[PDB]
Amino acid sequence: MFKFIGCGSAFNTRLGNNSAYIKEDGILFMIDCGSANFDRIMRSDLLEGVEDIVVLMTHTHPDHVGSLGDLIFYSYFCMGQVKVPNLTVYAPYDMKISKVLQGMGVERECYRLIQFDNSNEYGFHIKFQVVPNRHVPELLCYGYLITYKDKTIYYSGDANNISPFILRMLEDGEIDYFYQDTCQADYEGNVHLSLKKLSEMVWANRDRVYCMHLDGGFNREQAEELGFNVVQPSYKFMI
Amino acid sequence: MFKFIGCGSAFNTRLGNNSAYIKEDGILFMIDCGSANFDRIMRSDLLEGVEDIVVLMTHTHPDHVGSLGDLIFYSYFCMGQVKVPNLTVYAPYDMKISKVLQGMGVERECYRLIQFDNSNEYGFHIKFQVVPNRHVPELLCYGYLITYKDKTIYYSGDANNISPFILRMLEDGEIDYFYQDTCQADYEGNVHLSLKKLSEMVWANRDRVYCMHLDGGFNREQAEELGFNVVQPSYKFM
Ligand SMILES: [Zn+2]
Ligand SMILES: [Zn+2]
Ligand SMILES: [Zn+2]
Ligand SMILES: [Zn+2]
Repeated sequence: MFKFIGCGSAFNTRLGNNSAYIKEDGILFMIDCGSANFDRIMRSDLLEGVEDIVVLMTHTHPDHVGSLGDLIFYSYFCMGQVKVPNLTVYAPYDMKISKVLQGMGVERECYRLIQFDNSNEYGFHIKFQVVPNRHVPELLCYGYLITYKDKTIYYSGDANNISPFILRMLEDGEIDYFYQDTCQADYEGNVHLSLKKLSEMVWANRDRVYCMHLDGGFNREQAEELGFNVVQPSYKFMI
Repeated sequence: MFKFIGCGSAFNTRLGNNSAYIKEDGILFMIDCGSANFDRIMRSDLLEGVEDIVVLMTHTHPDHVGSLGDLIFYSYFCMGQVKVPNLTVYAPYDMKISKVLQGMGVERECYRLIQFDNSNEYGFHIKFQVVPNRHVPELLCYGYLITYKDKTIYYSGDANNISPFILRMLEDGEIDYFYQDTCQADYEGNVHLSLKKLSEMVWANRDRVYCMHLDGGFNREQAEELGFNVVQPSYKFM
């Protein structure tokens, strides 16, 4: 169901920062807004015809929150009714997203913030359920089970593992689209899931698995040979 | 003395975020590192041959700090000796830059931090003196008087005023390069200095004044008619 504003790892900025979106009925829904991505959005026509923006947060690394404040300010000052919020951030309460934004001078008057512990929701309807994922110990990091147009989508966020319960859902056909942070590098303490490990953990329904957050060394040919899909920025974001 | 990685206002991202630099003797010195700019830097050869990075901070708006953490991580993990700090951040103590960086998961082990109240410094030699400036009520914001290769540089940061002592220095010929946040809009409570106000405040040495942080509406032809210079990204970034 998802298209991508960006799909690279933090240093692979030619693909943009990893961020998926849905645009429908004047609503722009996106997961994360990394440092590189506000400029990509502004150079595209993605915001044309958009009445309301919704941003769902996975964690606050710079390649996931670094330009959210730019987008908040732009939507507040320049979109629709000037100086009225038209962007809603959704985040787990424990992430303390407002404190991160306030550190950059982004105050609550500029956006709407909906926080939750377990789940929440936003003709456009979307639901999401938190899946805490391990990534770095410095930050609380999340993926999500997302329900949209009667499809079930798993979106890992940045993650170096997959819960056995989520794997079982995928194996049993209960996840229609499975977006997974995957990297080529394979090493102890990896903060991302290697392609090798992904191939060891998923045998069934590989055709529903989409590798994202791709590092510069990522071997797309090998990923496809194994039966996985590899995401790329949407054609809107490619020359 | 300065070249620019970017020179736009927050929404004018085709010019990049406002950030000046010097690259000399394996040292890359930059003022701020806004969200848009790590990608600009990575697409260029700016980091080629660089041994040490120094970032001086004016304030922590997203278009000034949003990708500093990306650059810290890249320099720590990918430049030179892997997992040894490559980058030194300079900031006034009151800015609390480490708390901002910690919020994005950027820990103190990944960079060197030098904080000060009044002044500090870094073959390559550079000195800076803090100039507190008004900009927004949410943040403590600063410009700087910078000494480099026997030239005196004023760099406003984001600012909606010029301190009288800095104006006098400019009028008296004591500032060689005067970089000023300037915008076209002119309104009560403006968080930047309008071109109109700049023209009312500065009469002598306008030829040493460089308008930066340019908004999408900025009238470069009018600024040049008034005798000011207009900054642009260095050709490396165009
Ligand atoms: Zn990431
Ligand atoms: Zn991350
Ligand atoms: Zn600014
Ligand atoms: Zn600012």
